[PDB]
Amino acid sequence: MSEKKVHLRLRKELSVPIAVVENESLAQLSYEEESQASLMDISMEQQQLRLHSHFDNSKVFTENNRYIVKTLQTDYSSGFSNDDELNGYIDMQIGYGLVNDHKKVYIWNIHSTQKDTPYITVPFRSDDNDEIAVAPRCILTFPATMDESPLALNPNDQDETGGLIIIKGSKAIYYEDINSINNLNFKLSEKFSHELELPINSSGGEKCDLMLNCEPAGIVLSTNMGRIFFITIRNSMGKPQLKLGKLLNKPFKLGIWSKIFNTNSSVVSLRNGPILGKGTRLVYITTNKGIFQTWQLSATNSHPTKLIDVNIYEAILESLQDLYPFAHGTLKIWDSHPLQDESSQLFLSSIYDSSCNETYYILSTIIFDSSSNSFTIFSTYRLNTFMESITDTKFKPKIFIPQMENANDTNEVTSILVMFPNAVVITQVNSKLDSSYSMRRKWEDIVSLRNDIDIIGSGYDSKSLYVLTKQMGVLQFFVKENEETNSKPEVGFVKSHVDQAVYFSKINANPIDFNLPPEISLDQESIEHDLKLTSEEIFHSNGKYIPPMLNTLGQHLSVRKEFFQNFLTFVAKNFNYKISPELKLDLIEKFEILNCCIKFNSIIRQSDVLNDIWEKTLSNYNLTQNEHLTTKTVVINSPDVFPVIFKQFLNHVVFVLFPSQNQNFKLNVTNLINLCFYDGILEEGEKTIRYELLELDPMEVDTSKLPWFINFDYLNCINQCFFDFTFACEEEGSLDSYKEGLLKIVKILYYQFNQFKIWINTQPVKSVNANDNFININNLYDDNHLDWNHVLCKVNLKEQCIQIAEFYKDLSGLVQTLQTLDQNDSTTVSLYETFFNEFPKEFSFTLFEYLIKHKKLNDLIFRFPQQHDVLIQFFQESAPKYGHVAWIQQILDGSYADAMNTLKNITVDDSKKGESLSECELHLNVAKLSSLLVEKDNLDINTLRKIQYNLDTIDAEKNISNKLKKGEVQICKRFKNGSIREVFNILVEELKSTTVVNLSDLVELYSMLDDEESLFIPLRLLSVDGNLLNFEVKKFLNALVWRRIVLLNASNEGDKLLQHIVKRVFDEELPKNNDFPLPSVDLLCDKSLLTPEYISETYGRFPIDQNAIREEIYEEISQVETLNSDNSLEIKLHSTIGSVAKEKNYTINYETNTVEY
Repeated sequence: MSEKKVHLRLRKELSVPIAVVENESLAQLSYEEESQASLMDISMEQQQLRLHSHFDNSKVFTENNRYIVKTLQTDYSSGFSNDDELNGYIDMQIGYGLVNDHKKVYIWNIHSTQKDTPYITVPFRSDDNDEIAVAPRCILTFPATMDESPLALNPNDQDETGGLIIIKGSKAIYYEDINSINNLNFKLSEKFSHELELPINSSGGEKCDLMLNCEPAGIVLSTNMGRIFFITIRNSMGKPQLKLGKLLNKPFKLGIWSKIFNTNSSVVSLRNGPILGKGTRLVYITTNKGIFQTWQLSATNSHPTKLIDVNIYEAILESLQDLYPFAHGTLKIWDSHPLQDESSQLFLSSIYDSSCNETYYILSTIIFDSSSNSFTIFSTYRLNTFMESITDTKFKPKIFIPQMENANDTNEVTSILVMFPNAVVITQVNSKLDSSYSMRRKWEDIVSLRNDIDIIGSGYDSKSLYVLTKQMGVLQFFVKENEETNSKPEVGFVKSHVDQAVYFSKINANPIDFNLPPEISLDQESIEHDLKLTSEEIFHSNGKYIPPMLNTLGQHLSVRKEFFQNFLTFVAKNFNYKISPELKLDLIEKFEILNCCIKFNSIIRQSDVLNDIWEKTLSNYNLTQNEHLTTKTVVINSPDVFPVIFKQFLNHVVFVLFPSQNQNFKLNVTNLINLCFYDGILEEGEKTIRYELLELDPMEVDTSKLPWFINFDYLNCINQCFFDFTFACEEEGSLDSYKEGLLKIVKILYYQFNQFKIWINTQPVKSVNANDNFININNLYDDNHLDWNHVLCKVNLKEQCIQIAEFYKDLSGLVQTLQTLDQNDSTTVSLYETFFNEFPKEFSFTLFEYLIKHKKLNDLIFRFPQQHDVLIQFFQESAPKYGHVAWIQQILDGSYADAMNTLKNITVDDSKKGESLSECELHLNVAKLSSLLVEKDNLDINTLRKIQYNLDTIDAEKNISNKLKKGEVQICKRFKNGSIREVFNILVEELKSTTVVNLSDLVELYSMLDDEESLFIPLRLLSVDGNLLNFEVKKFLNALVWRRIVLLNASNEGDKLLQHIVKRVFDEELPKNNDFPLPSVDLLCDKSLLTPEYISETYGRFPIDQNAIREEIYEEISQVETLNSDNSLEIKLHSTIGSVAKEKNYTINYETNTVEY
């Protein structure tokens, strides 16, 4: 974050005051906003017809191929009195809905217009109380008169209903009329009511739990104590006559099993099956014991028959307990609801698996066989929409099925709804009675309800479930044409949610939720496949509510933004790391380019003459796609690389701009550059920082990918444009005014190049050398960046150079900027110290280089006393760089070490010494004198000595050279003439010709033939220094000279040769140096030393023999051997050597003459 962000902040403050530009692009810019708005208006229209399959005061909140969820044209907000219990019940068999509270009961048409829809109110009695602080129970009864039910082609009543039955305390009051009830005194109203005392209280703890109409046969009601009262409430054909039919609750009466069972346990489900006619209805009884009874009610039947009387409580435990204990713990049967086949029931129960800590809700489809009280469990399905236990008895989850009874074979699958206080689960089952289809792995999707708006009641018919909510009234949860089984395929759970997020959160003010975090983990790849299918749907406008454009390419883009926003929020939040890094970044990269693209189109067209030329280049682009007709789909939706058709032209516009200006045309082009860049860069910039905690910052790249707006081509057009603008603006000295414009071009250029270096290095080494392309990126940056910084310093964006320097590296610039600023500002001292902490070699070393050049020697030593240790590194340079004035400064500072190393480079330059003779001699003097001024600061005292030595060295060189030129080299001893000369002559002549100096020729010539004035130094050197070379080396060389010396005295009779070499070494104390022998008989020892370095390779070049010269030497060693068997050689050595040893007092070991060491 750091670097980039801070730099930005500085950018705005400096640049923004002082800047005037001109340009007219206004006409097209405002016009594009209207036609972009109008595309979206046209597109918005086309969504309203398709989304909504009922819009009036109804408002469809989502739509799929298996359900449609919409509010009806009523709400249950307004005109009601909010009280502790809102109890709703929805009656679908009459069509009209009922909701009651503590003080009033409201019976309304629920398919009527307005939310201030007419509610038919009946105030309760103030004579019976049950408005105490609990709602009385109210339910409607079926009409059955006036042609067995009111005509509904004629508008008879608002609510075409029967009576209303109200239980207030312990008294059941049947009003047959809902509109003859006096709304003043209710003792009048009582005369047309029949009243009956129930032996329970509906405000006690024995309350009515459910009322269930099983008309025309009567009514069955349960309490929460397990007391079941069958009351037929009328004679038939209205007319009140509550008469207690029979108690169906008993303590499992009669002997020997009323003392073993009790049926005084609560029944959790009573449900209607079909009305067969003439007061017969099928009725299903499910208890928490998990006994199912199917009861036939009689009024045309001979006797009540129970068809099925089978247990299921312990049958779940013959497959979920016969292996693993995942049906262990609680098993509470909550509800049952009949399927389309009515001999089969679906059971809603839950288990708590404490081993996995999950709660599996279990749909067990059980097919019952009545002819022997049997069951077959057909399928079992786990809900995984909840894995935690709801144990609430104020809110029992219920299954609702809008089952068919009409045709069963309309659809091969029956929608099951699982009602929860915070969800409507919509799943799917199957029924074909075949052993070739899976009974598990079905489709489940989840439409979540917010927790403040909840279900107070419900009703269903045969295709749609009607759910009555708190303030949103009656929502019809329409089951439509769902896909039966797996044979008939569909979409997916993951897939579905993505469509919810994007498309259907457009419609607002609902209890319907549209962004859902995973409730159930699934692998990344499945999840990534669906996010990609949706992301192309938006992106090429092949959507399910996205039209591909009904205006131009430009107009198009605006609508997509609005869809892109919804998706983006959802993906980022919910699926953060349920996808890959590349995948997340791709989805943002298409949005970012898109925002830039809307602005882009809005602005590009500008003046009328430039608009036309925009079209012309654009027509050319389409025809290189293959064929043309003007406008392809490539330019319709965004390729993510939109400036690539106008761009070369714009670059060229800049190119013609600098040589020939056209006055107002300087400002006009500048403003255009400014505008686009501002728009584009701002968008881009800010989208990445959302994506700070979705991987990446704006100073990083990923390993496979960098952004798609960073590419060489863009950068080349931009970098080329700057320099032409700056010359023209400088020349006029209107430069200042464009200061904003100049900064923006450079900042984006730097940044893009820096992120590119980071990407380039995340590619293998082999690949870096395989691409010239990466190098061409690097060249484009490196030659031009120094110059960029310099232009910013002119327009007083020096502070900005500082930012540039930090973030992008440009440490030379950093030194320049900072020396302009005074230490008088407290912040300036600190600017240095901070960049020192951030860079301890890179900023300091370059800073030291800078200073030596800029003659700022006082600042180098004393102003930055804490980078000293790096400053010793600097001294170790071969030369610091500042020419031949550099070394001088270094002698002067007590920083001599840097200079000795410098002076070496001085003495090989023919332009620093060798200008002329006089100046040359002078320079040599100055170097010597400077050496004399070495103190103890730097121990260059040894070098001092070498500088002094050096004129004597040149003389030694020249000395020997002249001799060799005049045939100074002597003929080789070997034979009449020396072979070396045949080489020596050749080297002299070439150098005797007036031609160019041949360096090689002088080196070879110098050593090869040896002054006899220089033979003494080899003998001196081996005495003092020669034990370091190895005795055996030293002995060998010393023996060589000795051989020759003893090869002359033996030849004749006059010795005196022997002592001169012996006594000679005593003058300079050579024996005292130790291990130095005198001239003596070489013998065997000399021979052993001779053989190993036998080749001498000196004769190797020569064509004949090569080693033989060694054999000839062997012959020489042996001549000494032959003379020491004479022992007339020995007499000469002893007498000679010993005479000298009486003035020089040495001890002579005679017989092979050595000095005792």
